Amino acid sequence: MVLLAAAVCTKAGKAIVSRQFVEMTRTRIEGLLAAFPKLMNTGKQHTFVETESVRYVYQPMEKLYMVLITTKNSNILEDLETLRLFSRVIPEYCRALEENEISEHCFDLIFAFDEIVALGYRENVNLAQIRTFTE
Amino acid sequence: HLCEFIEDCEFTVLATRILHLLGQEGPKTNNPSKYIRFIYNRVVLEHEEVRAGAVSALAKFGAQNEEMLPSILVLLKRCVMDDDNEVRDRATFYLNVLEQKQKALNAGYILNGLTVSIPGLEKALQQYTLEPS
Amino acid sequence: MLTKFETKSARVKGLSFHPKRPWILTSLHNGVIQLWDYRMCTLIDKFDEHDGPVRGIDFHKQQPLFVSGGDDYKIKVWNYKLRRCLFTLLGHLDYIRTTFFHHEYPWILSASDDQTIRVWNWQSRTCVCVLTGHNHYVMCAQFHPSEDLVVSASLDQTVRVWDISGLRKKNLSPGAVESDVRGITGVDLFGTTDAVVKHVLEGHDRGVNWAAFHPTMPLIVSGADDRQVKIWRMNESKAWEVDTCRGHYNNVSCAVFHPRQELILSNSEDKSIRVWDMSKRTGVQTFRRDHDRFWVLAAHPNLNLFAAGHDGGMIVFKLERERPAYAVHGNMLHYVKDRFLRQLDFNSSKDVAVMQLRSGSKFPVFNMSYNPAENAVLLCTRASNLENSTYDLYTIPKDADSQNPDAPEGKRSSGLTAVWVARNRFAVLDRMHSLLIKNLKNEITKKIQVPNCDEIFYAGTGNLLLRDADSITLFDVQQKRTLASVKISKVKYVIWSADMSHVALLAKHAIVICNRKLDALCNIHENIRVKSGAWDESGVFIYTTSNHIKYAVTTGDHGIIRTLDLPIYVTRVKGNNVYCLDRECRPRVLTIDPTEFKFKLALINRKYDEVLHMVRNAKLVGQSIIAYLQKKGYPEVALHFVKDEKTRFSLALECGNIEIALEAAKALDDKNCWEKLGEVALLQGNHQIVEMCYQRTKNFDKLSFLYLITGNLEKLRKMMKIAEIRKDMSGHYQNALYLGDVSERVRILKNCGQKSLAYLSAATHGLDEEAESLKETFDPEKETIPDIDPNAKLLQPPAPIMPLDTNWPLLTV
Amino acid sequence: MDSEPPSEISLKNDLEKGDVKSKTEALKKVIIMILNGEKLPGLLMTIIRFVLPLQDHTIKKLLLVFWEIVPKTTPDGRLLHEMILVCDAYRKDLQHPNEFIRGSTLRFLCKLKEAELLEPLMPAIRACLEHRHSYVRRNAVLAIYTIYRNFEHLIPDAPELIHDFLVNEKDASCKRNAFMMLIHADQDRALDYLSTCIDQVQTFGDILQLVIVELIYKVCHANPSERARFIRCIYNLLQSSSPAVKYEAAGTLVTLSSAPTAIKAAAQCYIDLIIKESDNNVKLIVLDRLVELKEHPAHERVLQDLVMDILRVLSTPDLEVRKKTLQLALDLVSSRNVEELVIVLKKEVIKTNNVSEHEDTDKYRQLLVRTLHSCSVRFPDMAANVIPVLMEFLSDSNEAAAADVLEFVREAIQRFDNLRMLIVEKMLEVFHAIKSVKIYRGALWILGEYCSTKEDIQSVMTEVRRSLGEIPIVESEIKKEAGELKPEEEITVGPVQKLVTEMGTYATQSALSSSRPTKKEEDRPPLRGFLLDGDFFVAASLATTLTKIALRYVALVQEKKKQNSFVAEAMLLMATILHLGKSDPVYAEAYVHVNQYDIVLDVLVVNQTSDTLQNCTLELATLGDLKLVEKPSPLTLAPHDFANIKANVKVASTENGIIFGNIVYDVSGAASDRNCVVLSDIHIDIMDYIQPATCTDAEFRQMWAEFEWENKVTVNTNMTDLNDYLQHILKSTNMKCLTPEKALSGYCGFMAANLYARSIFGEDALANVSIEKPVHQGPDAAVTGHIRIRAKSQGMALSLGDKINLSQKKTSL
Repeated sequence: MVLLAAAVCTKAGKAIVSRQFVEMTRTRIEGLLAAFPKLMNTGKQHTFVETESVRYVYQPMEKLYMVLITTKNSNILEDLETLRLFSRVIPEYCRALEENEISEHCFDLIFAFDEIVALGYRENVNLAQIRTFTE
Repeated sequence: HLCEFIEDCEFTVLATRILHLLGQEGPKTNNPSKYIRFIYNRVVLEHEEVRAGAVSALAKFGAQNEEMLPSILVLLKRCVMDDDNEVRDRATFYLNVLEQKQKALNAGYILNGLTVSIPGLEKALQQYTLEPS
Repeated sequence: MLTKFETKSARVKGLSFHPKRPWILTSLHNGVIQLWDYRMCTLIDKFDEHDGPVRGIDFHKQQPLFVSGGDDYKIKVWNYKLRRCLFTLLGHLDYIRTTFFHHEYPWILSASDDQTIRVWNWQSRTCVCVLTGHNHYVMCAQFHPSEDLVVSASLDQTVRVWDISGLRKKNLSPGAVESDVRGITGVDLFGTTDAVVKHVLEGHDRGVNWAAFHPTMPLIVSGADDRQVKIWRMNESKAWEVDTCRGHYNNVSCAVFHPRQELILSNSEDKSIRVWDMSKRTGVQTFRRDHDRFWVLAAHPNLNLFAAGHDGGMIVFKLERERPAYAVHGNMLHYVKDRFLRQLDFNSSKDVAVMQLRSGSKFPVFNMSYNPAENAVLLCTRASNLENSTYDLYTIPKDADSQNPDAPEGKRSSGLTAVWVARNRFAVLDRMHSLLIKNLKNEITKKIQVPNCDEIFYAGTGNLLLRDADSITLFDVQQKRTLASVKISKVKYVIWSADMSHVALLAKHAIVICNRKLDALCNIHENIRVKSGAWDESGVFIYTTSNHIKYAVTTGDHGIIRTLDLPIYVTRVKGNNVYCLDRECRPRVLTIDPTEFKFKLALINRKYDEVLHMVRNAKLVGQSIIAYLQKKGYPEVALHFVKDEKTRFSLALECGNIEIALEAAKALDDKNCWEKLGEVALLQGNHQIVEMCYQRTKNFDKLSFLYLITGNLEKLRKMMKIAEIRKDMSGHYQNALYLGDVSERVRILKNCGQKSLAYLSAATHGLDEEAESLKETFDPEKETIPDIDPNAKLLQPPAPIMPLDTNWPLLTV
Repeated sequence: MDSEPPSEISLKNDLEKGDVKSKTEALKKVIIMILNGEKLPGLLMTIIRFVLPLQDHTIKKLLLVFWEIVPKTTPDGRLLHEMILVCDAYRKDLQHPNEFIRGSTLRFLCKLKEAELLEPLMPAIRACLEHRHSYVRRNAVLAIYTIYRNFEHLIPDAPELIHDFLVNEKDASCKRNAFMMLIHADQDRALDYLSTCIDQVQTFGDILQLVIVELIYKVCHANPSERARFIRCIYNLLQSSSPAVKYEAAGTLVTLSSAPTAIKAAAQCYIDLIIKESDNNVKLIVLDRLVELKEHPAHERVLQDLVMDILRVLSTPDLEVRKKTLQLALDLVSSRNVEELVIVLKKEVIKTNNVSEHEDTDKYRQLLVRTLHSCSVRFPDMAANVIPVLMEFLSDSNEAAAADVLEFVREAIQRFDNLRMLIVEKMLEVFHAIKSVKIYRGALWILGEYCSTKEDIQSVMTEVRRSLGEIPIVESEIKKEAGELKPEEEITVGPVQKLVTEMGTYATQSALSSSRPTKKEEDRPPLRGFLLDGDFFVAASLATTLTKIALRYVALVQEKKKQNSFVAEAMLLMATILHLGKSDPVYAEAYVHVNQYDIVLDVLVVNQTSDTLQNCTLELATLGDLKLVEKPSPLTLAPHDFANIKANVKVASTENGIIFGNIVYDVSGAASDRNCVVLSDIHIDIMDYIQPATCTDAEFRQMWAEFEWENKVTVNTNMTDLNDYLQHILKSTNMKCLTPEKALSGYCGFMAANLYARSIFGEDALANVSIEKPVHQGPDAAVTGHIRIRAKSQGMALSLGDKINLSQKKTSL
C-alpha cells in the first residue's frame, strides 16, 4: 500500500462510500473523510492539500468531495491520474456526486475502487471495463 | 496595578499618570521596578506625548533619587523613550542635562516632580450637569 | 426556596417522585414522558408513548422500572436501563390520570377518568381486582409507604380509600354479619355502589383532583376544582379534623404535604402556586412563577426535594440545608438537621442509611454543640437572636430531650444561645445577646447564669460559642473578653478535632489543624483544599478530599485507606474508626487498617523481613513497595526491590558498583546504559569492566584513548582493528602512537587512502620503508618537511607498569 | 442506506427474495454499513447462498467486494476452512470464460494476506494468466506480488504457474503494457528487464518501472513519468546556489499557491534573486547566480532596469505582491538598503510634485518623512539628497503638511550638525498658516537651532506666536529650542537675545517678545519649563546650553536600527510588524507509578465485604481531555479479594460527553440498580485540560492589547525566580514561561515571564509573572511575586493565579 484508501465523501460529515483495500481503515475512513473534506479538504481550491499528516487529493462536486488519500507517494502524476480515471467512472454509476445516489451505488463504486487501485497501487479503469464486473 | 490593564489601549493618559506619579514620588512604598517595567512596555506602542513624558520624568526621577539612574540609562538608550521624534528632542535635552551636565539644572527642576499646572477641582461640576442629559 | 432543577418541557399533566433515588418523572400533554436525574442533570429517558395527553406517571421501583399511564387507555411499563417496553396492559377504557404500582407481585394499578381504578396482574393471566365506586373521574391514585392501602381523589366529591389486595375495599362488621355498606338511611346516608366500606372519605370542594400524604402521617390533603384545599384524616373519616385552606383563585389541581417542612404546598390551575400553614390551615403566602397553570404536584417519598409540575414544564425545588455542623464521638454522629429526618451511623459504601440514637439535634437548631470532654450536647431552641430562647442539653451517647426530668441530666433552662467551651464541662452563653458565662457548679453545666456581660459580637452557633458581625470569634470560659478572632478563607465549614477545645480551619492548600485560640500545630499535605478532614485528637489524620477516605499521615506513613462509592465529609475521628456524613447526610464508616500503615511503620524502622509479609494487594500499588524501595543513595530499601530492570540499573550507580548495572543495563536492552555504567566503572577504578561495556556500546575509539592511559598494549591493539573498519580517525589512529612503534596507523591509513598521513607517521619512527610503500602505491613525494617532523624519531617507551589499570586494585565497600 | 447501524434484520429478508435486484441491493447495503463501520455477521448464510457458483458477474462482484474488507470477522455462513465460502466455488469464478468474474475473483483472492485462503489464491493467478486487457496483465503482476507478500517469499510464489507466479513482472517489460509490481523483494531478472523496458515503455507502466529503478544517462527518452524523474536527476548535476532558474519544477509550483496573489509575489522573489547575486548586506539579499541576467550595461536595449522599476512600489500591484516587491527593490540594488530606499521613499513621501503621494492624514505623512530621513542617518550620501526633498515636502503648505515635514527634519539636524543650515529659510515659510501643534513644534525647532544662518526670526515666529491652532506639545518643543546657536546673529526687530527671552516665556515665564507666545503652560505633566529656564547659560550659543543639545543627538544614532531611524519604507514595515512569528461496595487505594517510562495509575481493588460482588469488571474512563491508555483488565472484586490492577493513564485527548471531574474509575459487580459504580483513585485536576502553547514577545504584546490582563493577585512562594517552582507549577496548569517584559537595572529587575497557552476551554491563557525580588530599598512586599493574569474571558486567568504557589502530592502504601 501507498494509497490508504480511495474514498467518496459527502461533506455532511461522513464518508458516504469508501474502500479499504485490505483491513486497516474501517471506521478510520469515515472520521478522516468527515472532518477534512468539509473544509474543502482544508484546500483553497488546490487539488493537493495535506492535513493531519495525510495527503488528500480531491475534486469538489456539489456538497461532495471525491477524495483520494495517501500518506506516501511514488510519483506526482500518478495520484491525480487514478483520481481522474475515478472521476470518469463515478458519473456512469451516480450522475455526478450526490449523497443519496452515491449511497445507492455503494456496490458499484466500491467495486470500481478495488479494481482501480489494487493493494494501494494505482491500476487503470475505464467505463467499458467496469461493465464485465457488474454484468 | 491599574497599568497591568492593557498595554496601549489604556491610553496616553494612564501611562502618563503612573509615569508622572512614579517619577514624582520615587516609590519606596513599592519597588519602582514594577512601575518601570509596566511603563516601559506602554511607551512603545503609545503616542508621542507620553513617550516624551517618560524621558523627562525619568530625568527628574534621576535628580530626586540617585538609585534611579541605572534604570534611566536602560530606558533612554532604547528607540522608544528616546529617538522617535518629539521624544528624541526632549530626550536629547533631558538626557544631556542629566548625563552630561552638572544637574544644577536637574536638581533645580525637580521640586517634587510635580505636574505642569495646578487647576481647581474640575470634575465635580462637570459631572453634575453631564449626568442627567 | 432554591431552584435545583427546572426544565421547560411544556404541559406536564402528571409528575411523580421516585421513592428509591432522587429522580422525577413527568408525563406531558405533548405525549412525551421523561425521566430525569434532577440532581445530576442527566436525561435518563424520553418516550413518546401516545399522540395526545399522557396524564399519569409513576415509578415502578421494585425492579428497576418506571410505569406510565396515558390516554391510550393503557398502563405501560418501561425500562429506564435498556429503553424498551417491558409490558403493556389494558388499564381502562378512558384517560389514565394517575397510575400506581403494587409491590406485592408485578401488579399495576391505573386510575382512570372512566370512574374506576383497576389492578391488573401481568405475571399471570388474571386481572385480579377492579376497585369501583366513583360516579365521576378518579383523577389520582396515591400510595402510602405501606402497600396495603391507596387513596384516590375523584371528582364526584369524594376520596375513596381502597384496598388493592382487596376486591374493592375490605371490611366486615364484628357486631353483625351484614355488609358495612347500607343503601338505606342508617347513621349516614349513601347509596349501594361498593361491595363494602372500609373508608369513604370526604372530598367535597366540587371534587378533588388529587390527594397526597405527608410521609410520616396518615393525614392527607386534597386540592380540588374550586379554589380550596381541604385536609382530611383517611384513617378514620373524621369530620371534626377537616380544615379548609383558602387562598387560591381558581380550580386547585393538587395539594400535597411538604415532607420536610410544617407547611402544605399546593398548586392551582390559575397562575399561582400557594403555600399553606399546616398548624393553621390558611394561606401563609402566594407565589407566582408565571409559567401559568399547574396541573400536577408531587412530594418526595424519599424526603429529598419537592416538586410541582406546570404548564411550561416542571421545577424541583429545594428547601434543604447544605454543609451542616457536626461532631463524632465514639460511634455517634451528631449533626445539624437535614432532610430525611435523623439518620446516621453504619455502612461504608452504600448510599443507604440506618438509624441509631445519637441525635444532637431533636428540635430547631439555634445552636448544636459538643462538650469538650464529649459527654454533653447543647441544643439551643426556640430560635431567636433577641435575648432569650430555651436551651436543652442532651447526653452524648444516647440523646433524649430530657433523660429524666427528676435527674440533673437532660435539663433545660433559658438562654438565647448556650454553647460549650473549654475547662471541659463549661459553657458560655448569651442571654442578653452579650457574653455571659455558665456554670452549674460541678458536672457538665446546664443551668442559666446572668453575671458577666460584653458589648461585642452577637449570639449564633459554634462549639466554643461562635459569634460573628465581621469574623469568627471564639470566646472565653469565664471572661467577657474575646479569646481570639479568626479570619481566613473557608469552603463553608468548621472542622473540630472531636474535642471542641480545638479547631481546624481550611486554608489555600488543604487544611490546617489548630488548637484553642488560633495556633497552627501542623498543615496537611495535599494540593487542594480538603472538604473535610479530622484528626483522631492528633497523629492519625484521616480525611476526605474526593470519593475516598485516606490518611494524610499516621506515624510518618502515608496511605489511602479505602474508597467509598459516594462523595463524603469526615464527621470526625474519635476511635480507630473514622466516621463520615455527606450533604444529604448518609453515613460511611471506616476502620483504620494495619495495611498501608504497618508497611511503612516497618520500613521506617529499617525492617524488610517484616515488610515482606506486609506486602499485600490491598496496598501493593506500583511505587510504595515495588519501586519506592529504590530510593536510597546508599542502597538499603533499594536492595530489597530490584525486580525492575530499571530499578536494578539505578541501584548499581547509587552503590557505585556497576557489576549489577551491566546486567540491568543488559535487561534494559540498551547501549546507553552500558556506556554510562562503563563511565561509572572507570570511576570505581578498574578498566576491564569499562572495556566490556564500551566494546558492546561500540566505543572502540574511547577505548583506544583509554588504553595507554590504562597501560594496556594487548587490549589497545584489539580496539585499533575494530575501529579501523569504522575509519574512526580518532580511534584506530591513536593506538599506533601509544605503542612505541607506529605501524598500526600506517596500514589503517593505507586502507583510508590517506597515503600522506600514513607515510609521515611511519617515516618518523624510522619505518621509512613502510612510509615509502605508501608513497609508491599512491602519489610519491616524501621529501617535503611540514610544520611537524616527517622523519624525526617517534619512539616512546610504552607503559612502564607491569600490572595495568584494567587490573586497577580494589577492595570495594 | 448512508449509515444506519440497526437494519440487519431487514437486510436478511432483502438478501433472498427471489428477485435478483433485491439481493444485489441488500448485499450493497451490507457493504455501505461495514465501510462506515457497522454490524454485519447476522446475515452471512443468506448472503453466501444465492451467488456462489454463478458466472453472473454483478452478485459475484458484490460478494467478491465484501471479501477484502471484513471476510475474517464474519463467520455465520463461512466459518473457518481452507476452501471457505469466499473461495470453493470461486474456483469456478476464476475459471469462467468471462474475464471479468475471473479477473475480479483473482484480484480479491490474491489481495488478502489471509492464511485461510493462502492455497486458493495461489493457482488464482490462472484467471489472469491469459491477458485479455492491459488491466488483466497489470492485475496479474500485482496479484503475484500480493501472493509473495502473503507468506510466500520462497518457492510457493516466485516461478511461473503456467506463465506468472512472480514472472508477469518480467513479461510486462517486453509486453505491450507495463506495470511492475516488483518494487521490492522480487526477481532480479525482472529488475534488469525493466531497465530494457525504459526504452520500449508503456507510460503508466513507466511510472511503475521508474519508482523501482531511476537515473538515466540520457536526456530523456519520452513520456511524463521519465520527464518527472528527470528534473530530480538535473538538480543533482548542478545543486549549486539553488536551482536558480527553475527546471521542470515550474509546472507543479504555480498550483502550490492557487490563492492568488501569493504566486506572483513568490514569482517576483525568484525573478529578483535570479537577476544577480549582489553584496548581500542588510536587505541586499539577492542569491542565485552572479551573471545570468546581469545588471546594468549602457548598450543593453531596452535594459534590465525596466523590470527593476516594478519592484519599486507604492502598491502598483496589489498588497501581497507590494510587500514582496518593496523588499525586492531593496534586495537587487542598494548600498545596503539605504540607497534604493531613499529613491523609493522620495516617490512615497509627501510632495507638491504629485498629489498621488501626498495625503492630509498627518501620521502617515510624518512617518514617510521619517523613513526618507532615516536613510541619511544611515548613510551620508543620503543627507545631501534628503534635505532638498524635505523642503519640497514642506511646499505643500497645508498647516499639517508643513508640520510633519518640520518634525523629522528637526531630528535630522540633531544628527546632522550645521550641515542643514540651508533648510531653515525654507522651513519658516509654512509656519504661518497653522491649525495644529506639529507645525509650531517643528518650525520653532528649525528656526531656533538654525539662528546663526538666518536673521528673520522675530518676523516668522511672531505671526505664529500670536496665531492659534492647537498648542500643548508646542511648549515642550519650543522650550528646549528657541534661542540656539550664536549669541547675536539675527535681527529683524528681535535679535537672538529677544529669542532667548521668548524661548523662556514660551517655556513657562512671561515676557513681551514676538508679540507674546501662544501658550506657556507646557505639555505632559513631567516635562515643565524649569530645566531650560536654568539653562541658556551662555545666551543661545554653542557651548553647554540648548544649542549643545540641539546640535547633538541623544545616544548612538546610526543605521536603521531605529536610532533616529525608522527601518525601511514606512508602508512595507506595517506588514512586517503585523507578523507575530508565533510558534455494589467497592474499595480503592491508589498511587501513580513509573517503571521504564510507563506511566500508570496503580489501583488496588478491595472487597472488604463478605457479600457477593461477582459480575466484577474494572474500567478506567475517558472523561474529556483525560484518557485510559488501557483500563485495568482483571475480573477482580470478589468476596474478600485484594487485587492489584493497573490502569495506564494519558493526559491528552478530545472531549467525551461524560462528566469532566477528577478521574472517573468504574468498578462493576453484582447489583441491578447500581451495577456500575464510580469511585475514586487519587487527584487529577481540571487544569490538565488546558493545552500548552507558547508565545513570543510580539504575540504576547498583541494579546496584551487584544484583551485585558488587569487582574492580578500576588501569589506566595514566587519568592523564587521564574525558572524554579513557578515554571514547574505553571507547567502543570499547561502553561509555560517564555519571553520577558522587563527593563532590569540597579533599581529595576523584577523578573518578568510572558506566558501563553491555548486552553481547550475556548480561551487562550496568558500571564506575566513579576517576581518582586528586592532591587531597591523599598520593595513591593519583598520576595513574593505578583502574577498579572488573563485568559481570553479570564476564566483560565485564575488557574494561572493560584497554580504558581505550591503543588505536591505523594503517598507511601
